[PDB]
Amino acid sequence: QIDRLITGRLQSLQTYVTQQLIRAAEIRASANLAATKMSECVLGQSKRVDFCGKGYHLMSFPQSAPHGVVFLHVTYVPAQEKNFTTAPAICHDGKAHFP
Amino acid sequence: TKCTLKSFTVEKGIYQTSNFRVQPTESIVRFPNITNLCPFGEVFNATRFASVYAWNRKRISNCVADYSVLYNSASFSTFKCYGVSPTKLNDLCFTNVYADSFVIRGDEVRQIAPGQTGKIADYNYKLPDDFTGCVIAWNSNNLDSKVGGNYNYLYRKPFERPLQSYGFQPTNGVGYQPYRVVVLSFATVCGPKKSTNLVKNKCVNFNFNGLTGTGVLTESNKKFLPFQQFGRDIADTTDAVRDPQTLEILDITPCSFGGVSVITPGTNTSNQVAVLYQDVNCTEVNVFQTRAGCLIGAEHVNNSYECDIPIGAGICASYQTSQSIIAYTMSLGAENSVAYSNNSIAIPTNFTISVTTEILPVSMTKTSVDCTMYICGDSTECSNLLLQYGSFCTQLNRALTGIAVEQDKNTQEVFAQVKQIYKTPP
Amino acid sequence: DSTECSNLLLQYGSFCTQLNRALTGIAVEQDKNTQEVFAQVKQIYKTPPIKDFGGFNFSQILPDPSKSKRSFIEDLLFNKVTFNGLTVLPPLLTDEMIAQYTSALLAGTITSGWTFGAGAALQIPFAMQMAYRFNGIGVTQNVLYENQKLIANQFNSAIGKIQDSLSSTASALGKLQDVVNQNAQALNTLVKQLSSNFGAISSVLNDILSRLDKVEAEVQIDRLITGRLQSLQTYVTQQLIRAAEIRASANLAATKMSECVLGQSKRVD
Amino acid sequence: KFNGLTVLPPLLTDEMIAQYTSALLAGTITSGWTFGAGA
Amino acid sequence: QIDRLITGRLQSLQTYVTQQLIRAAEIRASANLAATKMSECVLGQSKRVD
Amino acid sequence: DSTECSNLLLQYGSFCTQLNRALTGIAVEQDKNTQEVFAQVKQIYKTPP
Amino acid sequence: AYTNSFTRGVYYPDKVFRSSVLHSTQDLFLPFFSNVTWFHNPVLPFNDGVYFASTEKSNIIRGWIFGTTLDSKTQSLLIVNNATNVVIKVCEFQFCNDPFLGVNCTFEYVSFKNLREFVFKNIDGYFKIYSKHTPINLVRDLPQGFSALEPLVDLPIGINITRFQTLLAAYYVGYLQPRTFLLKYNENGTITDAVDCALDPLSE
Ligand SMILES: *[C@@H]1O[C@H](CO)[C@@H](O)[C@H](O)[C@H]1NC(C)=O
Ligand SMILES: *[C@@H]1O[C@H](CO)[C@@H](O)[C@H](O)[C@H]1NC(C)=O
Ligand SMILES: *[C@@H]1O[C@H](CO)[C@@H](O)[C@H](O)[C@H]1NC(C)=O
Ligand SMILES: *[C@@H]1O[C@H](CO)[C@@H](O)[C@H](O)[C@H]1NC(C)=O
Ligand SMILES: *[C@@H]1O[C@H](CO)[C@@H](O)[C@H](O)[C@H]1NC(C)=O
Repeated sequence: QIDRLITGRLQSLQTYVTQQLIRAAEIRASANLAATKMSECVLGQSKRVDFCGKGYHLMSFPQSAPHGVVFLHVTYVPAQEKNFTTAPAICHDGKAHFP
Repeated sequence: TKCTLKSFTVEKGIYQTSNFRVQPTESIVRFPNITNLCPFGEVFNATRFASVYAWNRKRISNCVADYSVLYNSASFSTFKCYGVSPTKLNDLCFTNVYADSFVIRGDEVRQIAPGQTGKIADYNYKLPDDFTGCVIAWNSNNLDSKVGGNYNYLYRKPFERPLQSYGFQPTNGVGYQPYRVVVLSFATVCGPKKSTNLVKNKCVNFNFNGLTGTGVLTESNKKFLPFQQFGRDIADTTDAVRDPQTLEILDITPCSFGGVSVITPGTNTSNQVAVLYQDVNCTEVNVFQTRAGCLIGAEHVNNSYECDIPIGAGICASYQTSQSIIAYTMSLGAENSVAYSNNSIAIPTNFTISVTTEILPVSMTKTSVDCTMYICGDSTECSNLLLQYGSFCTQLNRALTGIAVEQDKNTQEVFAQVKQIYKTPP
Repeated sequence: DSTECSNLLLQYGSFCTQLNRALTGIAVEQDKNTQEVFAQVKQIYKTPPIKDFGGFNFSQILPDPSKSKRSFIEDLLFNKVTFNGLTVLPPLLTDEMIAQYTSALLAGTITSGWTFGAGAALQIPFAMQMAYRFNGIGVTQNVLYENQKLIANQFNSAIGKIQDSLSSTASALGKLQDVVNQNAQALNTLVKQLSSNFGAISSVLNDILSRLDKVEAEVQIDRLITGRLQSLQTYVTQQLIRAAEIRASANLAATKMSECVLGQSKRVD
Repeated sequence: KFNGLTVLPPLLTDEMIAQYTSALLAGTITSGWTFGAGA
Repeated sequence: QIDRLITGRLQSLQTYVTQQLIRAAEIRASANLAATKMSECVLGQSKRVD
Repeated sequence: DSTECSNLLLQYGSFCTQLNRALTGIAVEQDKNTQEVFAQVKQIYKTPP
Repeated sequence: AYTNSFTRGVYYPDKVFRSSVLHSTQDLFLPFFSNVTWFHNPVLPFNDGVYFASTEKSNIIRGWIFGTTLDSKTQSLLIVNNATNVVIKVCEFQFCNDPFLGVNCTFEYVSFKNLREFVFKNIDGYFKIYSKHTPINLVRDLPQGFSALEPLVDLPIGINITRFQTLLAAYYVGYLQPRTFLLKYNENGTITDAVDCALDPLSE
């Protein structure tokens, strides 16, 4: 009888530890990502588009949270616009000028 | 759904709760056209028998045991069974099928008992000391015996003659009068496998020969070779069969089944729900058909909205305006024709700062399990048995400790990138 | 659907329910992965009727109403990749919705540069979007304009070579084809394992129940339950590991969408 | 809950995490990116 | 008797192969990171702080 | 390498083949990891003397 | 004398239809390119079961006997083609030691221009017979090609077999072995090619 309970409880606990190894690898992927967000967007200013929130990145502030982290990504977002006529270059004394 | 989640409150979502599974509507049995029956009339309609001092014994093998005909033969002068019964023996089978017969007086019921006794039994017509099967007798004194009698008597092992034959006559009393004794006993010979009519396009229970199952039998175009009986799919599951009574090939398609999933707004907001029968065709079950299955109790809405509760294949559901559950094709976002041309640019005159929150997990709950206490708490008896499995509890507790130390590493990897605890200015 | 087996499986408790929960997590992960890659654009931008992109020719990669709406190259790609209680489930986004996002992303990328990630899409002529991408690699933009048709001819020609590279061999799509084959191989392995005996008298469940009286059949069926259940735990463990491997690829593809389509990543290689 | 299952505390307390997020934040405000790249 | 040893050894070997699959994902995550460092940090100059 | 044991191990079916296949998957992937990391270069460059 | 068996002697392993599929089984088969003994008769061993074939046009090769003694002492198979069809008996035949057709008992039954091919195997108490027929060009040996043998009869007779012999113009004998095979079933449910997995490293 006890061989059945041991084999069952042990197969059940191996299932739990297998779940937790795979879940821990998912949380490590998220912790390495969070570490990277912190190095690039708190300690720096990232040029990686949409890596630190939508908009062009300015800075970010970390805040702690239970079992995790929150970033407040401060981003410049352009917000009103005008249509204009444009040209890639302009002539002057036969020479082409570029911006 | 409440019982599925073991909770009275249910959050907004879609939940699998049961299997829809069409039940067999009736049961089908099919075997070859019944043929090569046992010629039991070679004993049970014989004109006479050899005397009990020389009683006959024979095989009864390589033929189908038509015992249902002898079971209806209530006009038999006598009948009995001991190793079986006549209600089951017409469906039973014999491993080495056999029969016996003799001419004897009506007192020979004493010769039918295992380790038989009396003059015919002591002569040769006796039953085995550990006998089996069934016994019969036929009315010889009615017409097989003339008024002068016949050699249907004997006096002192099965069918072994220390013995001699004698006369008996139809003018005698019922125990002295002659009768035609018969026996049958225990592959060699099996009773007839009865068949039903065949039924198509319904979910049905079936057996073909010994190939049992349940399925939707449909006529099919496939070309079996004449010796082939069953088809299989690529994964070796049976896909078709040959019928044993006409040369038809039937696809055994499955009986319809799928997950029942319940769409609900949160129970804090409503107690109305809508049910998705996964990959069912609605005729089999408001009602709405989708590529994901049959959706019941959701109103189909022809407009499109952002996806509230996801159903699948572009369908989503929500609770909306008197309110009810609706289902709709999801919006991907509003359309926008960007006003491109070879000489036009849009430059922004103004901006907004935005402060986009982003949220990330960094650690699990650090956990450890004493596998000796979990598997065997307080029991020395169980703890000793756990040691027969060797390294497993050591390996489990090691693996969890690996995760546990990794959580502190994760937390330091994120926050501890800074060498000094900078105070603010005042 | 054998009741005699089904009662014995209840004695193993929550194993079935946590296997179904584990697989249901993997099902949600696929809709989530597909959302995070493609749904990076809030509005379905749509292609202009005029096509005067300074000489560049996207006609192979833009939509086609005669093709579902998939582009010519998306039709090549869709051609070259190719009941025992198991069920497949549909994606949340059908291929006709994925095609609307890859159209929106592409029509944003063509008409408006990186700007449609940073905010509203701002139109800019394509010959100017390339100047402000040459400056992004330290080539002075006059090196575009003095070579505009030469650069266009190389781009259009290279797009033509991708049609040939994909039309001639499926070997470039080997990753996608392998991902499909691995799943089919896991499912075939899981189905074939129903035929294995696991030390029981037969692998046909009704055959056991025909040969034997209940207390003998119980032990024989308990072996089949143990074997099939261990085969399920194996399959689900393997699919969880495989799902993490695909999710890592989905996070990378989502990052290539964000940096590499919606921008100009300076990350070498 | 007594069945050999145990939850273990984190090495850093939440107050120590709040000192690191304070340090990171006070660095970020007073000194920009410079506190990552050395002094 | 041998079926107990097969049951035990097979479950033990499945534990080992399950563990090695998870470990190979940890190593492949490190190899993809290492290849990314070689592409961005050796073959080029990276502005990605730390 | 017992025949009397292997005849029982066959009754467990595909487990042994998918273990050999899983470990062969690990094995090939190491040669890939090493070529992903180091084989980023089309030619074997050499310094001046 | 001996000749090469080539890819011949494959037979339908079970009464099952399968289509467009590369099914595989371990069963008693004649190994690919095995030595088949050539003959133009002595009592032969039966071993793991027999492949037998004859290049024939006179139909003078006419019957087979099987058993342990294959004569007098015990119930022994007698199989004859009698110009109606196959005829079968299993009596304890104390008959003539080398019969020719004119130029106790427990069971009984009734059913060069060519190569006619056969397989005889004994499993669990069933006796199995298979066959195939073809026209031919080659006279000294089996023609190099592929064509699977089909079941004829399937007899529950339970008799022991360790020897066989043939009754009275050229024929071939080989022995089955517990080989594993890969079998190519086509769209129409016929075996059309095979691999003897044990043959060479490419076959594995
Ligand atoms: C730019 O001009 C076009 C008409 O030429 C118009 O459709 C588009 O909406 C305008 N955009 C803005 C931002 O005004
Ligand atoms: C089965 O489903 C299809 C759509 O997938 C539908 O057209 C058809 O009418 C349904 N069949 C029946 C018998 O209801
Ligand atoms: C820019 O936007 C702000 C509101 O965000 C507005 O008060 C300000 O006047 C705008 N500037 C111009 C030049 O329009
Ligand atoms: C674009 O290229 C395709 C072939 O690649 C051709 O059919 C089409 O005419 C071209 N259009 C322009 C504007 O170059
Ligand atoms: C073949 O055998 C049967 C009995 O088994 C017999 O009736 C028939 O006449 C025989 N054939 C010839 C051509 O004699």
